[PDB]
Amino acid sequence: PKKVLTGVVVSDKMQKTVTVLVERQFPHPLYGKVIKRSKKYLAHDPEEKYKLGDVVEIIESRPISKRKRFRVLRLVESGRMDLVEKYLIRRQNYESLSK
Amino acid sequence: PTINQLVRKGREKVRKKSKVPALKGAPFRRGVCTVVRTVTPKKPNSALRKVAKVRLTSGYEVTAYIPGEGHNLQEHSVVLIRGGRVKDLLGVRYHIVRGVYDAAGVKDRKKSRSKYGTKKPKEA
Amino acid sequence: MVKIRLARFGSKHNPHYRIVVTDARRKRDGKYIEKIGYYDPRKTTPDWLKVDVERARYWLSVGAQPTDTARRLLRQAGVFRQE
Amino acid sequence: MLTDPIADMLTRIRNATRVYKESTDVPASRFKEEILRILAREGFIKGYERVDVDGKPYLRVYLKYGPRRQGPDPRPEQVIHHIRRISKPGRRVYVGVKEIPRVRRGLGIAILSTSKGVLTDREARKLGVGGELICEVW
Amino acid sequence: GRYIGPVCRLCRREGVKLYLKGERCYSPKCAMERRPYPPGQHGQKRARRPSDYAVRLREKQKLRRIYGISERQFRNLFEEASKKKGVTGSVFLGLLESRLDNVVYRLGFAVSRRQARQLVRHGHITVNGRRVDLPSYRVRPGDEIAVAEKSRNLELIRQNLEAMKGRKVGPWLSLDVEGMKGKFLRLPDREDLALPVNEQLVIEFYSR
RNA sequence: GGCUAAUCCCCCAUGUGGACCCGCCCCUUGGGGUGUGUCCAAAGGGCUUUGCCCGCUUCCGGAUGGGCCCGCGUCCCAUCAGCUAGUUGGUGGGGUAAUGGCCCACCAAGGCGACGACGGGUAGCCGGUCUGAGAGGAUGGCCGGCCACAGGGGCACUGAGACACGGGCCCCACUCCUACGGGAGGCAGCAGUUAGGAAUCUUCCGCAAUGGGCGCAAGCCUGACGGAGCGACGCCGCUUGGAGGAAGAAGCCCUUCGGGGUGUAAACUCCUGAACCCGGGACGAAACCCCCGACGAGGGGACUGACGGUACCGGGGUAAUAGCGCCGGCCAACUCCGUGCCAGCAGCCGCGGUAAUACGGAGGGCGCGAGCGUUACCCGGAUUCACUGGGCGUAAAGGGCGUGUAGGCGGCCUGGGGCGUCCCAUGUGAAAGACCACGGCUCAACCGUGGGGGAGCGUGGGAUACGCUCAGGCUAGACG
RNA sequence: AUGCGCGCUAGGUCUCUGGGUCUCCUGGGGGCCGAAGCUAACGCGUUAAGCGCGCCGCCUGGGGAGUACGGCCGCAAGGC
Ligand SMILES: [Mg+2]
Ligand SMILES: [Mg+2]
Ligand SMILES: [Mg+2]
Ligand SMILES: [Mg+2]
Ligand SMILES: [Mg+2]
Ligand SMILES: [Mg+2]
Ligand SMILES: [Mg+2]
Ligand SMILES: [Mg+2]
Ligand SMILES: [Mg+2]
Ligand SMILES: [Mg+2]
Ligand SMILES: [Mg+2]
Ligand SMILES: [Mg+2]
Ligand SMILES: [Mg+2]
Ligand SMILES: [Mg+2]
Ligand SMILES: [Mg+2]
Ligand SMILES: [Mg+2]
Ligand SMILES: [Mg+2]
Ligand SMILES: [Mg+2]
Ligand SMILES: [Mg+2]
Ligand SMILES: [Mg+2]
Ligand SMILES: [Mg+2]
Ligand SMILES: [Mg+2]
Ligand SMILES: [Mg+2]
Ligand SMILES: [Mg+2]
Ligand SMILES: [Mg+2]
Ligand SMILES: [Mg+2]
Ligand SMILES: [Mg+2]
Ligand SMILES: [Mg+2]
Ligand SMILES: [Mg+2]
Ligand SMILES: [Mg+2]
Ligand SMILES: [Mg+2]
Ligand SMILES: [Mg+2]
Ligand SMILES: [Mg+2]
Ligand SMILES: [Mg+2]
Ligand SMILES: [Mg+2]
Ligand SMILES: [Mg+2]
Ligand SMILES: [Mg+2]
Ligand SMILES: [Mg+2]
Ligand SMILES: [Mg+2]
Ligand SMILES: [Mg+2]
Ligand SMILES: [Mg+2]
Ligand SMILES: [Mg+2]
Ligand SMILES: [Mg+2]
Ligand SMILES: [Mg+2]
Ligand SMILES: [Mg+2]
Ligand SMILES: [Mg+2]
Ligand SMILES: [Mg+2]
Ligand SMILES: [Mg+2]
Ligand SMILES: [Mg+2]
Ligand SMILES: [Mg+2]
Ligand SMILES: [Mg+2]
Ligand SMILES: [Mg+2]
Ligand SMILES: [Mg+2]
Ligand SMILES: [Mg+2]
Ligand SMILES: [Mg+2]
Ligand SMILES: [Mg+2]
Ligand SMILES: [Mg+2]
Ligand SMILES: [Mg+2]
Ligand SMILES: [Mg+2]
Ligand SMILES: [Mg+2]
Ligand SMILES: [Mg+2]
Ligand SMILES: [Mg+2]
Ligand SMILES: [Mg+2]
Ligand SMILES: [Mg+2]
Ligand SMILES: [Mg+2]
Ligand SMILES: [Mg+2]
Ligand SMILES: [Mg+2]
Ligand SMILES: [Mg+2]
Ligand SMILES: [Mg+2]
Ligand SMILES: [Mg+2]
Ligand SMILES: [Mg+2]
Ligand SMILES: [Mg+2]
Ligand SMILES: [Mg+2]
Ligand SMILES: [Mg+2]
Ligand SMILES: [Mg+2]
Ligand SMILES: [Mg+2]
Ligand SMILES: [Mg+2]
Ligand SMILES: [Mg+2]
Ligand SMILES: [Mg+2]
Ligand SMILES: [Mg+2]
Ligand SMILES: [Mg+2]
Ligand SMILES: [Mg+2]
Ligand SMILES: [Mg+2]
Ligand SMILES: [Mg+2]
Ligand SMILES: [Mg+2]
Ligand SMILES: [Mg+2]
Ligand SMILES: [Mg+2]
Ligand SMILES: [Mg+2]
Ligand SMILES: [Mg+2]
Ligand SMILES: [Mg+2]
Ligand SMILES: [Mg+2]
Ligand SMILES: [Mg+2]
Ligand SMILES: [Mg+2]
Ligand SMILES: [Mg+2]
Ligand SMILES: [Mg+2]
Ligand SMILES: [Mg+2]
Ligand SMILES: [Mg+2]
Ligand SMILES: [Mg+2]
Ligand SMILES: [Mg+2]
Ligand SMILES: [Mg+2]
Ligand SMILES: [Mg+2]
Ligand SMILES: [Mg+2]
Ligand SMILES: [Mg+2]
Ligand SMILES: [Mg+2]
Ligand SMILES: [Mg+2]
Ligand SMILES: [Mg+2]
Ligand SMILES: [Mg+2]
Ligand SMILES: [Mg+2]
Ligand SMILES: [Mg+2]
Ligand SMILES: [Mg+2]
Ligand SMILES: [Mg+2]
Ligand SMILES: [Mg+2]
Ligand SMILES: [Mg+2]
Ligand SMILES: [Mg+2]
Ligand SMILES: [Mg+2]
Ligand SMILES: [Zn+2]
Repeated sequence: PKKVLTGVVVSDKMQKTVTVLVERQFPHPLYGKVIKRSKKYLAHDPEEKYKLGDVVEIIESRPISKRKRFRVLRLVESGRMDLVEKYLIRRQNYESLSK
Repeated sequence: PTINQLVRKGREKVRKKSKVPALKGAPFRRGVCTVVRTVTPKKPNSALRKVAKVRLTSGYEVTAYIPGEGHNLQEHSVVLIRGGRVKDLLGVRYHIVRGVYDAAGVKDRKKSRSKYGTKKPKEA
Repeated sequence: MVKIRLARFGSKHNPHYRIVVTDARRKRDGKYIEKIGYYDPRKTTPDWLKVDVERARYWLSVGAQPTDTARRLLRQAGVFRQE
Repeated sequence: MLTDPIADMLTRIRNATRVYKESTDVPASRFKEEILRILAREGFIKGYERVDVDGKPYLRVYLKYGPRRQGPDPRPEQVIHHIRRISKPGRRVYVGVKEIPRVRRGLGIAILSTSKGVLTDREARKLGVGGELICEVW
Repeated sequence: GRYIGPVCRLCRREGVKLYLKGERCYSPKCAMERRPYPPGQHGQKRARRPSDYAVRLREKQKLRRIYGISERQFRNLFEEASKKKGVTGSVFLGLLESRLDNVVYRLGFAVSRRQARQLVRHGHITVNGRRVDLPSYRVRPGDEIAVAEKSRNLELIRQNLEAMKGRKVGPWLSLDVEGMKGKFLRLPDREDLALPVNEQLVIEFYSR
């Protein structure tokens, strides 16, 4: 089966491309708690269809670029921008913690 | 430690340090003596103990104890190193293997002969 | 080219052979597509050869080739008999 | 805030019994009502009823104890010698039907919560289903 | 090779009689009459209570010493019986009593257990008609232990057998006296067995 | 510079079919069909030559082998915190079997990072192994799978397939040849030599077996392989005798001078018969080939051994190797003598400066036994990194205090969803190993046959308590 | 030498401070004895060191040493 994942598109800036964001819960292999990790998938938007804070399915594909292996299947939920403000701010925090 | 705390940091699996750089990892190492001394044990005992400083095949240099009663070791002898320390002699982590290369088994010792390198006594 | 032959599974002086399908290019004794029988030379057992034709037939169908020894064993067990 | 509520019922009971109270009020929910149904049925508590306390509804659990004793310390043997939570918030436990535990060699239970319901151990094993393992008791 | 040397000594050491001597380890010479005390000079001297270790030890000692086994074989046999399904002490004893040489003793072809080893070794012993010279051989019940037709006539063999007239043999066997063959019908049991040994002690010895 | 053959190279021909641009239908990423238009095939050889075999060409399919891609898993240091220029995406392009910054031009300015990016250190990874009650720790030698390298670095060519260990070009180090110009090499293939090291084998036999290349075969090749040699390196089996035999010979040890000890141990009596010497003597091996039938099937039917005159069978036959550690407690085993803070022992506690069960011998004892000790290393013990399974008033351990970001965690009721969770089904979990069962070598070690298990992940179906989520209520928390 | 939050588990006694029907009861704070329980002991004990759940900080033999090197901060002192 070609794999599908679901995410929120956290940034669009790229020509013809959106970056989606996919969480996975899963139990931890020793401590056993359920832990929740995420990954950014670079996914191929041919039409500039999908916008920021849109929640989409991503599907394994024939490679588009380096780093772009996935295309955007369909729109699940339109406009949850909290998720975005989250990722946005998680990254706004790197601004601290250095020198 | 909570469990959140245990995932986000998690236990520290403790290393250890090898009480013997005969090293290379090896089980014995060949060396050549420098000084062959006679030394003064730490506080609780009293004695005179025979040890040799030794250059190793490892580019390494240590004092090594000479087990057994009598020994033939001069400053240019070649010798095999055993490892194991003596509690009461400051600085010595390694023993000497009698019967091997130059250090020769104790004359006349009839008893623990695997150690001390001596052969078996002849019989009539 | 895919083949049907003997691989050596016994011990020293005590051979036993797995009659197996594999590519000729693989080693004698390593991974093989399927085990279709066994052979015992010293014949130390009532059952020293076993086959399961229908399988061996299937392979010959798609064109693996036997050894001479393998084919010997096979026909012996009657892959080939058309009566 | 009550943080694990079920653990707090289990605890309201634990404390109650060690001081040998006749009854105890624990604040109320369907899931706790279930947890109790099993206790009652299993012999740990006498039973329980729901009550309204300044309008906020509770449940009196009513506790069982052994008979009185001899020599020093007459205090009757405990019926729930212990009761302990298992899946707690923030570390959760789930068990496939083939991991469901044998409690004190069977002389006690383990409440499992399942897709099929809230059950004891013999209950699920013979029912054939797994779940989130709430606690154990002897 | 196994322990070659004064035996009635170990009779003395385990303080009990494990006859490894055959005849006369019946007739009152085994020295366990009038010298039951242990070997050496202190054998006469008083005994200090045994560490729990020592206890375990010398009971396993008896169990082995009786059979003349090496420890290597012994302990391998044991762990082998730990694995085997069901109660280990009994299982074990079964596996020991199953030893060919032992069976040839039990069946009364030889006087000692050890003389009997010699017997297997030179293969005056046959099993189901095929000769076997291996004292470590595992007899599975239903097997039939015969003296070997060649040596049937040997002075020593009919010697034992003549004194073996009418004597009963242990119930997991059967014998034919004049025909020298006899069959091993079952693995024997704890009760089915003499043995002057607590086996559970031995298990505890391999606990550690 | 000249000669000539071909299954070597080239041009027309035929087009079953196929390639390609453009149209159309279906399909849905470049899958399939289709219609015109252009382009593309081939080699002959052997026979008993009128017919067969060995080949050749285009195409469709099968099969086995692989290329590339994705989810997830995969050591240490945060005293490594920022990293990034083909770097991130885009059009068009080159390359390839094929997607791709794989490469190029041009355009945009992105991409990654405390969920550890960048950096440094170590490291082939896995099946499995060892250890552990388990969870887990440790490891990856031999056997199997995959990777990578073939003196160091770069690069292509040939080809179905390589960027190629016994192919090639170039730079570099080293060795050897050198008419001083210039050349020749590449055991991390089997043996072997040298060095280094604590240490690691024969410059053997053989193509008989199995496998592989070429060949119509006959056959040739094969340091794959199958054997033998070497070394207690490990595992398993086996011998150094059995029964009798003293109220217990001498010697050696201690004595309370009565004796206790070694100890049935020996001597000797009887019996068996390791080694060893004659005689037979293998399976491993029926195909390829041979004839019948039609070169099928089927049927018959002869050659073919390295190991080896070894295994084994039958025959005769001799009492025929014992060593090592330990004996103060942990720990099974005790006494005199000798030494006198010495000589020494020692894993930890710690012995020895006069009566030492600790040192050095002897007698006796315990443990193992063709072994037994030592050292190194790993797990264990060690619940001493505590998931199972620890702690923090005084023992090590609560941050000087707060605000609050990420993050973790979340009252009561109802309903939708079914992401976690659970169950069923099935796919996968190669073989070896591991467990069980019978079996094969006299047993075992070793081997074979069969069985069963299995976390995890793919797929389909189902459950809805708890967890999540979406929608709606509540007021016991919180705020007003 | 006792991180914050919540629920739960005899009393007694002194006291500060609101409300009450003000022998007293009822909230909120400070002490002392002491159920159960905990604790190596001392002690703790509704102002837990009890019973629980959540989250953060921290520990892992003594000395070398809060030293060395690195980094960060600071005018220096010297801090983390
Ligand atoms: Mg955009
Ligand atoms: Mg692109
Ligand atoms: Mg930044
Ligand atoms: Mg291959
Ligand atoms: Mg009711
Ligand atoms: Mg648990
Ligand atoms: Mg058992
Ligand atoms: Mg059982
Ligand atoms: Mg019976
Ligand atoms: Mg054990
Ligand atoms: Mg020319
Ligand atoms: Mg051509
Ligand atoms: Mg043409
Ligand atoms: Mg056509
Ligand atoms: Mg088309
Ligand atoms: Mg032509
Ligand atoms: Mg094809
Ligand atoms: Mg294919
Ligand atoms: Mg593929
Ligand atoms: Mg494939
Ligand atoms: Mg990863
Ligand atoms: Mg590693
Ligand atoms: Mg540093
Ligand atoms: Mg660049
Ligand atoms: Mg492109
Ligand atoms: Mg190419
Ligand atoms: Mg991440
Ligand atoms: Mg490694
Ligand atoms: Mg490396
Ligand atoms: Mg295991
Ligand atoms: Mg194990
Ligand atoms: Mg590893
Ligand atoms: Mg591992
Ligand atoms: Mg490897
Ligand atoms: Mg390998
Ligand atoms: Mg692979
Ligand atoms: Mg290279
Ligand atoms: Mg080299
Ligand atoms: Mg190279
Ligand atoms: Mg090519
Ligand atoms: Mg080719
Ligand atoms: Mg290529
Ligand atoms: Mg290469
Ligand atoms: Mg080469
Ligand atoms: Mg060249
Ligand atoms: Mg050297
Ligand atoms: Mg070899
Ligand atoms: Mg061959
Ligand atoms: Mg061949
Ligand atoms: Mg021909
Ligand atoms: Mg050749
Ligand atoms: Mg070989
Ligand atoms: Mg052995
Ligand atoms: Mg005798
Ligand atoms: Mg005497
Ligand atoms: Mg005497
Ligand atoms: Mg004779
Ligand atoms: Mg043959
Ligand atoms: Mg034959
Ligand atoms: Mg034939
Ligand atoms: Mg041939
Ligand atoms: Mg013909
Ligand atoms: Mg035929
Ligand atoms: Mg034939
Ligand atoms: Mg021969
Ligand atoms: Mg003979
Ligand atoms: Mg003799
Ligand atoms: Mg002792
Ligand atoms: Mg000693
Ligand atoms: Mg003196
Ligand atoms: Mg003295
Ligand atoms: Mg003294
Ligand atoms: Mg002494
Ligand atoms: Mg000692
Ligand atoms: Mg001594
Ligand atoms: Mg002795
Ligand atoms: Mg050893
Ligand atoms: Mg350890
Ligand atoms: Mg552990
Ligand atoms: Mg443990
Ligand atoms: Mg814990
Ligand atoms: Mg666990
Ligand atoms: Mg602790
Ligand atoms: Mg203090
Ligand atoms: Mg402190
Ligand atoms: Mg402090
Ligand atoms: Mg504080
Ligand atoms: Mg938050
Ligand atoms: Mg809730
Ligand atoms: Mg689901
Ligand atoms: Mg399955
Ligand atoms: Mg398997
Ligand atoms: Mg195998
Ligand atoms: Mg058998
Ligand atoms: Mg096996
Ligand atoms: Mg499913
Ligand atoms: Mg529902
Ligand atoms: Mg619901
Ligand atoms: Mg709401
Ligand atoms: Mg705390
Ligand atoms: Mg008070
Ligand atoms: Mg008032
Ligand atoms: Mg108060
Ligand atoms: Mg205050
Ligand atoms: Mg009390
Ligand atoms: Mg406590
Ligand atoms: Mg108090
Ligand atoms: Mg509290
Ligand atoms: Mg330290
Ligand atoms: Mg320190
Ligand atoms: Mg300071
Ligand atoms: Mg500094
Ligand atoms: Mg400054
Ligand atoms: Mg200061
Ligand atoms: Mg300064
Ligand atoms: Zn006796």
